[PDB]
Parts: sequence; C-alpha cells; structure tokens
Amino acid sequence: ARTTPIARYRNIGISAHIDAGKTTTTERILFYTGVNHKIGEVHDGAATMDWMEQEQERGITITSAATTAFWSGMAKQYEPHRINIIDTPGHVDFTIEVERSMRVLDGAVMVYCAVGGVQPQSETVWRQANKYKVPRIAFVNKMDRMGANFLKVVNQIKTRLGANPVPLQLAIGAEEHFTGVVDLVKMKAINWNDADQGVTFEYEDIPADMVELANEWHQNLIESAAEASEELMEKYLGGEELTEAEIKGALRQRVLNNEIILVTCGSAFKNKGVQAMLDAVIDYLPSPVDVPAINGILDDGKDTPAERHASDDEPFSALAFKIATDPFVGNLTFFRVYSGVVNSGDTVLNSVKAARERFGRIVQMHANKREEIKEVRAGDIAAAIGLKDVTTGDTLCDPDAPIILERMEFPEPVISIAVEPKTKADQEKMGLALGRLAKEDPSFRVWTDEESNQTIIAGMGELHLDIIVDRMKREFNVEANVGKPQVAYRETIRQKVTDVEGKHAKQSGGRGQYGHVVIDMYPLEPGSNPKGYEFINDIKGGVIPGEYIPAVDKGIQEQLKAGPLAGYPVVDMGIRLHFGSYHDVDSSELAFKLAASIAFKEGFKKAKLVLLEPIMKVEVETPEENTGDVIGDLSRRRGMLKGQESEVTGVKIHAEVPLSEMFGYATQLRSLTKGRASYTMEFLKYDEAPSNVAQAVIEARGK
Amino acid sequence: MVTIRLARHGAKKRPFYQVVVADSRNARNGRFIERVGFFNPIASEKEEGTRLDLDRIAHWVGQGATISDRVAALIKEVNKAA
Amino acid sequence: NIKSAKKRAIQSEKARKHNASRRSMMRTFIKKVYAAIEAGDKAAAQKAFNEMQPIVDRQAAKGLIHKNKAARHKANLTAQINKLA
Amino acid sequence: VTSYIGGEGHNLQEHSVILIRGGRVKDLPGVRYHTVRGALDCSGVKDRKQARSKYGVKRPKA
Amino acid sequence: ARYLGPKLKLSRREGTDLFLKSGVRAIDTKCKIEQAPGQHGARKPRLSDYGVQLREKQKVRRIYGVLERQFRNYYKEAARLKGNTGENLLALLEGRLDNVVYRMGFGATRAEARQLVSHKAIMVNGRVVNIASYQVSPNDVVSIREKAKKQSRVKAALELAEQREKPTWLEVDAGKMEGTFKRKPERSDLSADINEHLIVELYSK
RNA sequence: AAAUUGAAGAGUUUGAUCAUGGCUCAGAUUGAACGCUGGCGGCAGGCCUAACACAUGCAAGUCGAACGGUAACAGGAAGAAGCUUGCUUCUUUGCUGACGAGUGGCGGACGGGUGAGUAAUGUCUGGGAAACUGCCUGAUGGAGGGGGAUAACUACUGGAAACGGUAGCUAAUACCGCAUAACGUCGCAAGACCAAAGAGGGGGACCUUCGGGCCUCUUGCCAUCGGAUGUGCCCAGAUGGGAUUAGCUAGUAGGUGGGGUAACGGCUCACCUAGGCGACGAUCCCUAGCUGGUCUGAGAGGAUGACCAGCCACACUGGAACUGAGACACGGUCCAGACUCCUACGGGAGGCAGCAGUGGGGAAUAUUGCACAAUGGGCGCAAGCCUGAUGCAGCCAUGCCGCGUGUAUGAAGAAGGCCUUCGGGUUGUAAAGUACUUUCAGCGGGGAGGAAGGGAGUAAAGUUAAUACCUUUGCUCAUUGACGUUACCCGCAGAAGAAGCACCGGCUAACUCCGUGCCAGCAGCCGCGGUAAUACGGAGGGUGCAAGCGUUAAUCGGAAUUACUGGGC
Ligand SMILES: Nc1nc2c(ncn2[C@@H]2O[C@H](COP(=O)(O)OP(=O)(O)O)[C@@H](O)[C@H]2O)c(=O)[nH]1
Ligand SMILES: [Mg+2]
Ligand SMILES: [Mg+2]
Ligand SMILES: [Mg+2]
Ligand SMILES: [Mg+2]
Ligand SMILES: [Mg+2]
Ligand SMILES: [Mg+2]
Ligand SMILES: [Mg+2]
Ligand SMILES: [Mg+2]
Ligand SMILES: [Mg+2]
Ligand SMILES: [Mg+2]
Ligand SMILES: [Mg+2]
Ligand SMILES: [Mg+2]
Ligand SMILES: [Mg+2]
Ligand SMILES: [Mg+2]
Ligand SMILES: [Mg+2]
Ligand SMILES: [Mg+2]
Ligand SMILES: [Mg+2]
Ligand SMILES: [Mg+2]
Ligand SMILES: [Mg+2]
Ligand SMILES: [Mg+2]
Ligand SMILES: [Mg+2]
Ligand SMILES: [Mg+2]
Ligand SMILES: [Mg+2]
Ligand SMILES: [Mg+2]
Ligand SMILES: [Mg+2]
Ligand SMILES: [Mg+2]
Ligand SMILES: [Mg+2]
Repeated sequence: ARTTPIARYRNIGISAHIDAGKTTTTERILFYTGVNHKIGEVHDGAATMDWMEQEQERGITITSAATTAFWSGMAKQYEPHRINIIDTPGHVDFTIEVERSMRVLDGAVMVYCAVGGVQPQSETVWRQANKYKVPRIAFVNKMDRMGANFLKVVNQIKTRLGANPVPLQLAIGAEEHFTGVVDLVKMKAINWNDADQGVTFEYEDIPADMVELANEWHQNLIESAAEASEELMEKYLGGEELTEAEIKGALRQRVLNNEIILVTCGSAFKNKGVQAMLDAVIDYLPSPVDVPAINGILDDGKDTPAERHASDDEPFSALAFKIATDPFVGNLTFFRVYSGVVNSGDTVLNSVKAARERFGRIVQMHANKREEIKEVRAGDIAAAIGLKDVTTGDTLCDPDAPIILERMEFPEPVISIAVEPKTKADQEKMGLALGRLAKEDPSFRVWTDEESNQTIIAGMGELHLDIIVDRMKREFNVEANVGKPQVAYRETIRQKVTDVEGKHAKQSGGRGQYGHVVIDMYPLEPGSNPKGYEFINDIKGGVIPGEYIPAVDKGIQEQLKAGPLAGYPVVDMGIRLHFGSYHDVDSSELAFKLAASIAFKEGFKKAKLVLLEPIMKVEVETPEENTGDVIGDLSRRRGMLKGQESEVTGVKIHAEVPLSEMFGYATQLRSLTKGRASYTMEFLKYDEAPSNVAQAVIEARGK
Repeated sequence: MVTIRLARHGAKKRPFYQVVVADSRNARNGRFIERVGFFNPIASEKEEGTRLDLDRIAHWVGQGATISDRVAALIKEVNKAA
Repeated sequence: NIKSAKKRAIQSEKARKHNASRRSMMRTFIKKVYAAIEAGDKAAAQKAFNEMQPIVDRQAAKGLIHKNKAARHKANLTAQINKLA
Repeated sequence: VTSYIGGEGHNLQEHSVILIRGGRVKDLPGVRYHTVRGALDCSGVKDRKQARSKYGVKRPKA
Repeated sequence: ARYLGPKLKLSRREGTDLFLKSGVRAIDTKCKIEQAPGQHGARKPRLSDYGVQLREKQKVRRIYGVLERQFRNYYKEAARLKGNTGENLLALLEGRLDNVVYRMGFGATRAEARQLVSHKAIMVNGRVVNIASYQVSPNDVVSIREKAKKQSRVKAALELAEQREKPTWLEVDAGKMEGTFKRKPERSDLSADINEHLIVELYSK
C-alpha cells in the first residue's frame, strides 16, 4: 500500500535572502538523487525550478515550485527517504509565496552567503518561520566566494536573528581552496572530488591544520546536545563520551522544540556540501509524525477539538496552501494532507465555506512537470486539478473534520499602481486576467474605485507588480502600461459665512408656480463628524407646507454628493434656512431645488473656498541608524510628522503625507533603508495644502 | 450474425424494448430488417408485458438469424412449456 | 502509435512483403506466357501456360487474389494460345 | 450603424462596449437600432419605476 | 399558478356571481357587486366585441380556477374531440377533479376543493389522486381519506351543500361520503348563462 | 365504428368617400439571446459562429480451449532457514490455476462525431445485371504426409528516450511443397489444375517410452453449391439561384483489340470514325449535404433539415497504396506542407469534426462526473474483460406539462395611500383578528420496479461402447443496481419556506392625479409632449399573463401582397 513509511517523509522548504544559492542548492539536490541528468546553472536559465519565462530571463524565482527526491545517504546508510522540497522566493516583492509554502512544511533549510550572512530577507524569513514555529537548520552557501568566513556568519546569526547556533560541519580551507567539510560527530572530513560534479568524495583523517578549533566546537556541540535531558548531562559530566546516536537524537529533539538551529556549510556552485546538508535534513529535520498533531476549532472551538495523528486510517483533512494558474484547466490547487487519505474522484467538504468539491486529478509534482498519481497518502504534498472555488488557506476535508485551521493571516500590499491597456476596450479581458491573478494570490488585490474608471493594482513591490503585467502580456495575452492613480480631492469653506439666496422668475403666468429659498452656508471644522452634511432646521419666515419640512435636506444631497467643483465631492457644508417664498397649492419640489442649487452656486463664488487634499497617517518602523534619512525624506516632501517614539527593536515614526505625492514611496524607502522598513496607511482626516494642481484640474476645462 | 435483439425505446427510467431482427453491425436503435413484437420490462400487472411474432421469428432463425440472450428468454417465457 | 494497433502494422508489413513476393512470382510467370504468345511458338506457350496454371490456382485458393482473377488469366491465355496457330 | 440610446440619462463615452438590438425610432432618419440599457457597462436608467424590465433597472425594495 | 387574492373583485368585474365565496352571507352583503373594482368603477365603458368575448372567457376561467395555458389546452382538446366545440369544452371543464369535488360538497368553494384535492384527501376509483387537474371519468368513486373526515370544513361544507340545485349527473351518497360520476353533464345541464360560442370564436381567431 | 369538422380581421394617404397600393398589429412556432424576477417535480433540449488551435484523462480490445513460455500472484513437490522431523515458511521445478511480454486468430471498415467538400461521382422514388460477401445458416464431402524457419528467449551490443542491431536458438490453428479432390476453375470437347489444423472434456478396455497411443463427444479447419445479411455497379424521373453565365468537350462520343476490376464500363492503353452534350438551359459563377420529417397554412403552398432515423461525404491540408471478406482506413502505413510537444541536440512523437474540458470567436449553448446494473457491440466453449456506445448523475425556467406560494370567516367597510363636488368613493374581506388544512419544499422512518440472467449441486432422458464428459429441460442454494438518501407510502412542526412581468390614447382589455413644458422623453402602426398629457416620468387604481413576463432576431399566416387553387394592364 503505502510505498514509504510515515517516518521516512520530509516536507522541507529552502528559504533565505535573494540570491543566497537557494535555487542552485535545489539543483544539486535533484542531481545527487539522480532525477535530473544535467546540473544546470541559474544564470544560464537552465534551472528546472525556474520554469516561467520571467524566471529564465531574469534568473529569479517568482513563484514556489515543488519537487521530490530519494536521498538514501552519503554511503546509502539509510533507506530511501522521500523528501518533498518546495523551492521558495526571497524577494520582498513576493513574501506571500514564502509564507504560503512555509506554513505547511515541517522543516526549513535556511541558506546564507558567507560574504554577507544575515541579510534583510534572512531576517524576514526568520521572523516568518519563528511565528509559525517551524524547526530550522541552516546552510552557509557561496563558501567559495572571497571574504568567506563560517565563524563570522555564525556570530552574525547569533547576534542578529536571536538563535543560539551550534556548528555541525566546519570548512577546510579558504574560499578558493574549499576542499570540503568536516563533520563534528563522525570526526571525518568529507573532501569532495573536483573532476566529477560532486557525486563522489573521499574521507580523510582531519589534518592538524584545524585540530584544536574543531575539537573545541565538537565539545560545544556535545554540551549543546546534552541540554535535552538530564540523562545526557549526567553522563556528560561523568567523564564518558556520549554515543553518536543519542547525540543525534538529542539534537533532533532540540530542533523539534526550536531552541537551537544546526548550521552546515557548503557551496552548491562548487558542487560541495549539498549531500551533507541533505544528510542533516534526514538526521535532524522533523517528519510529519515527529511532532504532536495539529489543532483546530469545532463548533466555535472546544477544549481539544482536533488532535489528528497523521495516519492512513483517520478521516481526511488537508490544507490548500497554494493556488496556481493553468491556462488549460483554469486552476491548480496545491495541498498537503495533514491527516487522512483521499483519492481521485473523491468528494470533499470545504469546511470554512461549507460546500462540495470533487478532486478530479490529484497529481504529484516535479517543478512545472506533472505526473498523475491515483491516491495521496497522509503527509504528502500534491496538486489538485479540478478545484474551482477554493481560496488560498482553506481547509479541505471529509465531513466531521476540523472546520477552521490556523492558516488565516496574510500580509497587506504596500505598492499601489494603476494600469490601462493601450486599446482601451480590452478592459473585460484585462479584468478577467486581474480577477484570476487576484483569486490565486491573496496579497494582490484589484479594486476598481468608482470615482474614476481606473483599475487599481496593489502589490508588495514594483517588481512584483510588473511581473504581474508582463506575465499578462505573455500568458492570457493583453498589452497594458502602468501609470499613476488619479486624485480624490474634497472641499472645505475658508471660514466664509453669509446669507445667500437664489431666485428664478418661474411664474410667467401659464406655469403656475415659482420657488425661492434663503440659506446660510457655514463650515463646522475640519474633521469632527463622519456625516459632513449638517442641517439644523430653523425655518421661520415663510414656513413651507408641513408635509415636507424635514424633506428639504435630501434634496440638498444631490449637490453635496458629487461634482460642484471639478467633479469632486464636498464635505462640511452646513445649510440653515430662514426665509423664502412659495404658495400652498402645489409647490413643486423639483423646481424648488433649482433655487437651492443657484443659491449654492452663488455662495460658492462669493466664498472663494479652497481645495482640500487627501492626507493619510503613515507609520514606519526602522533601525535607529536610518531615522535621519527617513525623516529627511519625509521633510523633503510636503509631509508633516507626529511621533517621537522609539521601540526596543527600532523606532515607530508617524507622518502625515499627501496622496498625490509619495507615489511609489515604499520602493524609495527600501532603497534608502536597505530594504528593512514597512509602512501602513490609516486614511486620516484631510488637510489643507498649497497646491498649483488644485486649480489646474479646473482650469484645464476653464470655466 | 443477423441478430434479433431488443431496441431500447421508451422514456427515461421506464424502458420499453422492440424485438427487431437487425444486422449486428448497425446500432441498437438503428436500421432494422423487421420488428417482431415488443417487450415491456416494468409491467407488473394484468396487461401483457410482452408480445412476440413467433412464426416470423421461426422463419428468421431458420434463415440463420442469431437470437440474443433476452430475446431467447422471452421466447422461453412466452411458450407455455417453459 | 498510441494503442496496440502497431501489431497490425507489423503484421501488415510482413504480409505485404510475402504478398509482393508471391504476386511478383505470379506476374513474371504470366509475363513469360505473354512473351511466348508474342513469339508465336505455340508449344512453348502451352508449356508456360501449364506451368503458370497451378501457381495461379494455388494463390487464388489461398486468397492472395480472387477466383475470378485466376479464371480471367486462364481464359485469356487459353484464348490467345488457341488463336495463335 | 447609428443606434439610439433609450431611456433617461446615459454614460456612453468614446470607447464603451454595448449591446445593440433591433428597432427603429422613426423620427430619426437612419437610426434602426437601440442600445440595450442595463447590459455590458451601459448602466440602467436612474430612478425608474415603470417599464423596468426594459432599460435595465434593478428592482427597488420598497 | 393560483390566484391568491380578492375573489370578490373578480366577481364584480364580471358582474355576475362566480361562486367564489361560501353561502354564509349574500354576495351583495360582502361586496358592491353592482360596480367595477376600480375607483372609476361607477362609470361605464361601452363594450366592444373583443371586450365581451374576453370577458366571457375570463368569467369561465375565473369560475373554474383554470389558468390561460391549461384553458388553451382544454380548447385544443375540445376542438380535437368530435362534436360541438363548446360542449366538449364545458365537459372538459366540468371533468376537472376540483370541479366534481365542489359539486359533491366537501368544500364551500372551488378553492376549498383545490385544497382538498391537493392535500391528498381524495381517492378517485380507489387510487389516491392529489392532482387538481385529474380528468375524472364515468363510474369513478370519489372518497375522502381517513383523518380528514369530520374536520370542520367538511362538516360545514356538507351542511352548506344544501340550499342549492342538486346536480343531475353525480348521484352522491352524502352520509357514507362517496359519490359517483354516472355520466358527463350535457349542455343544458349547466348554468346556461355561459355563452360558449363567444369563447369558441375568440380562440378560433 | 373514427382516422377529421374547415378559410375572421384591424389601424394608416383624404376636409370627407370609393378603389388601387405599400407599411404595421392581433396567431402559431424557436437548439434562442437580452432585461426584470424566480419555489418544486416529470419529460425533452443544449456551440446555430472559428471543418479555428488544442494541454490532460479515458473513447478497442480479447482469446492459455492456437503456441513457445514463466515476468507478477497463488496452489502444491524436495529439503540441511525459521526449527517442537516445520503451524513458528530457505531457494529451485510451468507441474497446476493463471498470466506481463512475444508469435498467432478475430476485431480494429462496428459503435461515436461533424457537414468542410459535393448541384450531382450525392440523395429520394421505381426498376435492373455484368458481381463479391468474414462472421450466421443448410446440403455434400475431405480433414493423408513432411519440411525450413522465426519471434519470444540467451549472449554481445547501440541509443537520452523512441527504438534498435549481430549471432545461437524454440514451437504453433504462423509459412511452404508434395499426395488427394470434383455437380469447383479453364477448355466446345478431350484434358489440365487447386485445400486443410488442429484443440479441449472425460473414459470401459488393451498396449506404454507415465509422452501417451486408443474409443467417444464438443468445438475448430478446407472445397463446392444455396439462403439470409451487408456491399459494389447501371438506368429513368425528381432534387437551388444567376443568360448582368450561349456555346462547352479531345478520352472528349462511340467501335475493334490488349490490359485491369470481385464485377459491366474509356476504367486504362493502341488505332479508327468525328462525333457527344446544349435554348426542356449545356459550360461557368455563387450557394448548398440529401431524405423520412419540423414549423406554419383549411388547403395548395412557403420556410426549414435542431432532436430522432436512412443514405452520402470527411477525419490537421494534399496525394498514393498495403493488410484484409470489407478501407484507399477518427483514435492504422508512407510521403510533401503547416502547427505543436520531448531532447542529453545525436534524433523522436502527435493530429478532439470521439466523451468531458481549455483558449479564441460570438448575443449565445453544459461536467475535465458514476457504472457497464439494462440493452447492444468486439473477443472467448464459456466464466469473464473492454466499451466516454448506452443507462444514469451534474448545469441552465431553454422548451412543454403539472403543482404550490394557503383555505373559510372577518365591517371599527380600521389605519394609511390616492381621488374628491369635501358629502364621500376607491384601495377592500383586502389587511388585522378567528377557525381549519400541510400538497410541494425541510426533517425522521419504511420501501416496489427497471433483474433477465449467470454460477455450484441435483434428476431425467439425448450421447457413446460407458449412469462418465458434453449439450437441452426442470428442483433447491447463495446471489448481481451506478442511478439511490429511487419512485411511492407513513409520521413531525406551523401558514411557515415560496409573485413577479408587461400594459392602460385607437388598433387592444384596462383611467385619474401630480411634475414637465416641442424640453426631458415614449413609440409596432397612427402619432403624443410648445400650461389642465388618460400617449412622457412618478403615484394611486385597473387589465392581461404567471414562475414566468416583456423586448430583439427568424419562419409561416393574415398577405388574394407572385393570385396553379387565387390578381391585374
Ligand atoms: N560563486 C558562487 N555562486 C553561487 C553559488 N550558489 C549559487 N551561486 C550563483 O549565485 C546566483 C544566485 O544564486 P541562486 O541560486 O539563483 O539564488 P536564489 O535566486 O535566491 O535561489 C546565481 O547566479 C547562482 O549561480 C555558490 O556557492 N558560489
Ligand atoms: Mg531562486
Ligand atoms: Mg406553470
Ligand atoms: Mg480543429
Ligand atoms: Mg499473455
Ligand atoms: Mg522450427
Ligand atoms: Mg494457415
Ligand atoms: Mg479483355
Ligand atoms: Mg444552369
Ligand atoms: Mg457547405
Ligand atoms: Mg394562407
Ligand atoms: Mg449539432
Ligand atoms: Mg488494401
Ligand atoms: Mg481523435
Ligand atoms: Mg481505425
Ligand atoms: Mg468571447
Ligand atoms: Mg453490458
Ligand atoms: Mg469507460
Ligand atoms: Mg382613504
Ligand atoms: Mg416533502
Ligand atoms: Mg429488481
Ligand atoms: Mg429473477
Ligand atoms: Mg378599451
Ligand atoms: Mg412589438
Ligand atoms: Mg399637468
Ligand atoms: Mg407613460
Ligand atoms: Mg400567400
Ligand atoms: Mg392587384
């Protein structure tokens, strides 16, 4: 039945900063397990994981791709383990993707560069992994590059991220003469062979060049491993050397509770270290049943609603972590079965939305390539064709299973752009493309603001957002150029008050009626009410008929609602009716509303009121070294500031900035802060601003 | 094999077959050489469920016509001896 | 291909080789008879006709050609040889 | 072809896509088609309450 | 598929009595039967040939509780059947199961007969029928089911079933609560106010 | 008995009339779409345009009762694993059930799809001769005898794969010669010539080399004459528009001879004649699958070919053939073209107009579903396997039909709206209130029928030489439904969960007020709106239809408005 035992299943992710060697380390993994005949290089687009045309051309991973392998051992020590590795992206432009893959996986191998070590995206993946408490290990890649030092990278990890790291494999030699690595348990130096592409290696006697630091760190490894149970420490302090098996098990325990991360070193480009990192994935990373079960809520929660041991007998439960786009079926749902068994054709219940979905074609994955499989067992990552409504993060299960799983959080887009196709009448096709790309990606949203015709595109970055437009050009072909959003202004009176009026000679004999109103315009103040329309009834002279006395406020709405000046609504206008004229036969309301309109018009021209811009509450965090640069950038713009606050891990700056300015502020912020700042918009009250554009939007049309 | 088979006419969830002597290549409801009686499967009442045309069926089977399984069963049940 | 109609393809090619061999042998024997009839030596034409006749009857029986085709060959050749005198 | 825009008030700009049906307006010589209101971004006649199946106006609650 | 509204409006629009109410009180005492239902009912619009044909057809439609599609079907069937079209049409309208139920009591109105037929309380010739359009046939025995006998409406309807002309084609046995359908009513066996040729020529236009 | 019983008009040229004459409406119908609304069930329908391009999964396999054989499972056999001479399982033996791959047989030419081409090589109707036909069936016979291979396999080997090489083999219902065959072929005659294959079940002997021989029955093979079916071919009539298409044709029309076809034939070749078709429309151009039938019409007729069924044609475009009874072959071969895909760059694979499904086009047309349980089809002695045929399920008020959204009672004729002559009227028994019912929807419980068959045992005869083994007909046994939480029945709660769409000047059924003021707007036709609009917009009221309604598109009718029936100058 089940091909591989549940213990011999690894669902692992490869997460780190941009270009740390993650996509290569995956190629060398697929090479040392024989599934790909050619090694392939990321720069020459040969990489199988980089299947999208953008990924080939720009040498970046714009998506998560899944693959499988069978790593027996370095000497075939263990039975073949089925490792499901989903390569992930490091660009801040695509963070949903890394968190998306990160949630389901049981372990993470965090790549690092020897030159740089801890980098901004490395802290980002660290915080994402820490919130989901995934057990982690680390690989220091690019040890061949100059400036390489294992020790410094270890110290950077300890000092910055916060973990206390235990070295597992040190490095023999400098950057160019990187022969191989020495393990701190078997006490063997696995020097790799240059002639062949890393497939073979030769074990040596760990020469005296590094025989004292090696012993020291080996001892530190022993001591760190002994902090798993009192039985380890008691024998350790007894003067006897612990056996390798208990050391490895105690380390596996410490990784399981996430106290420590095990750091291995190697260089994928130099075809070295990859076999040892995969070996340490088998030895130390957790299998699905090597942790306690996942929890959930049933019928608005319970004491212990679900503790589903991953097994082939319990009822089916899963999570759809990823949605992809297939032009030929219309969807591609990636799911991890946490506990249960499902098969082709089987129906499931989407617990959150309470509906029925049929699994048409469950398949397994090798990057873009798809291989049909009849059934999926528990703990396996697969893709489900035939799903047409399930959003990212929705639990898919058979009936009487946990309704809601913990995967209920997604980030907020920072960059907002507009887009408009060259031929304007491709709007329906573009809208369909945007709707699909927004349903698949929850961090990309498309809302068409109804003041204008523009389609608003929100994303995590300018890269993100332009990959979402050239991808449209290539697949589901449409040609569209991006631009800037338009302006949503409002108006406030510049402290002017009078008793203006309006009058038209509607009588003429035959017509039979006329209307006149005496109003009193005033503002209240900038931002005391949500309901800008204020009206306190006070009609004294010429009191109108008593069936529609309070009904002379809704008729004023059709002027305040939209468009008195340059097609922009108005806020804070107060009307106060004192006098007028009528005749109590049939005083026509619709032609009495003309007097009020001309009264508003006259009040507007005599008032000389000025335009009000949208200004929001941005809040930014940053390290206490770039405070000057960020505040200088806001000061260069017409931006106010609010809060002298310093956090413990940074500083929270609060600033009031316009909306027509600061277009693409996030990317500039990342540039001037080394990509280590975020922000948010709270849409606070509008503020006055001297603007040469405020009158140019109405003098474009003249009078 | 010129066959004598049921032709499956009628309505949804209530079949009513036509015993037709038709060449075995043509479809079930397709071209036939002759129709020899009907057969109502769902009849469980006084009116006759089935009716055959015994002399023409005998002529055909003497001319080498193949008899289907259900048509053989209806020839059986129609005869009093079986 | 896709299905197991490739077996019929191999059987068809082998049968084409065999049928082409045997049909060519038949046709060369009949060309021999025609050359004899066009030479005018009635005795060689009669011997050639009596040599081709069992060949064509055997193949007509096997099904490589039809009984009508064999009978047409024998009838035409007998008519030719009889008017040859 | 030329085509009428029925109802009271429209929103037809220079590139808006619309559905065209048969008809005639008779007083306009050369207009033999009518714009189907309330279909394909040609919004329905505002504040309409009678003959509402035509002009593409959704049902008020009332 | 059923008019759930004010029946008396219908009656006074046709002017005559459509028998859409029980005999508890007279028709005039419940509605102003003389005038039309509108606020302009007091006035009188001069009739037209199409007007009177439509009004006769609608009077028949409102009496029997039939909709236009079914009534058109009953006219295609009546035209198909040999003999006088209007006579066949009246037979097909009296053949309706709610019609025969009403004419046999058990409901003070044809809408009550529709409720009785629909709520699985009727057995025609043994088989429990609950289809209000069931075309009754000669020698059919209409029986009420158990758990429906002695209910308030059936008792009120049986007592109220008197004071009206007994149909000469039904031969109902009141006490045991079974009735027969010995033969279809002929032309002269009905209201005689219904001008059937008007409807026939309206539907043959 | 009955197979019909069937034919309506109106508005609009005019100051008004009568004719002529056109436009429009009332009806029926749709593979429909759009707008508004939407409860259920049954039966049907569902890419009308791009025969545009297709990812993916299935749409054709089967037979061990043809054969060599053993890859996988099981049963055993010999044991010196495990061991208490084993219940706690080591390998080998096709030995037996079985069976991957292979040789071979049959199917793959059926079923399914589409209408591009085709105006006549097609179809329909009615005949005909110059024909073939696997499987089905009847009649007569034969069914001696032998050989060479060869796949599979073994070895070496090449290739990324696809797929091969090169030697050694090993069978067969694979192939080949001989013998033999005449109411069979050729020949006027005489005469000459042509075939095969065996396998399975059991068994009284009796002989063996436990291979079996031998006796039975069941199938299978070969020849010939028949029938049935299916197919090929020919003739006549009919089957669109254009003369703003009058000449067309050189194998062209025919004859003789040779060749070819299963078969007649310029089908083809070599000569010879100079014919042949055409004003009854040849030739050319555009369009088009044809028919039973569908819609309409009282008919005659007009339009049409969605469903269903028959025939034809096509399978990415063009051409040619092979195997085979049958093809010039959807899911076969070869080539040329274009497209797409895999590649290790050396090469290789494919053709959804099969069922789903995608892109695109379009106003517009469904699920990447469940079973072979029914009936069929292929294979097989069967059991059984396969079948995207078929039976079902899903989506969509797309159509037709049926039902429900309550029923009775109820005058303060409530409030409120609207009109008002200010009296009142209308909304209106309508509501509320009172009494009663629970169809259908929702829960809970019972529950047909579509199921015939097939398998094992048994008995009876038929069978032989044998009560065995095989047919056939009964008796018993366990049984086979995807649909399916089936139809249907019973119970539980309560009127709860269920009404909208168009119109209201005349045609045409149903009128007033308000706001607008030749404006905004309505309209199928006549027309309306420039200060009292039943014609616009809203409100009240009413009329028609109703889970639908209206609009648009299309056909016929009305249209006697192409008038043959049935018109005029
Ligand atoms: N020198 C060197 N270059 C490396 C190494 N690993 C990867 N690279 C290259 O560095 C670049 C970034 O590595 P890549 O795997 O694309 O990173 P990712 O995009 O974050 O997965 C590519 O051009 C790689 O070929 C390494 O160990 N040494
Ligand atoms: Mg990468
Ligand atoms: Mg209905
Ligand atoms: Mg195509
Ligand atoms: Mg086999
Ligand atoms: Mg041999
Ligand atoms: Mg043979
Ligand atoms: Mg000849
Ligand atoms: Mg012509
Ligand atoms: Mg065509
Ligand atoms: Mg007519
Ligand atoms: Mg079709
Ligand atoms: Mg051929
Ligand atoms: Mg195909
Ligand atoms: Mg084929
Ligand atoms: Mg489209
Ligand atoms: Mg079957
Ligand atoms: Mg199937
Ligand atoms: Mg009132
Ligand atoms: Mg129910
Ligand atoms: Mg049954
Ligand atoms: Mg039975
Ligand atoms: Mg009227
Ligand atoms: Mg109309
Ligand atoms: Mg007015
Ligand atoms: Mg109006
Ligand atoms: Mg006519
Ligand atoms: Mg005339």
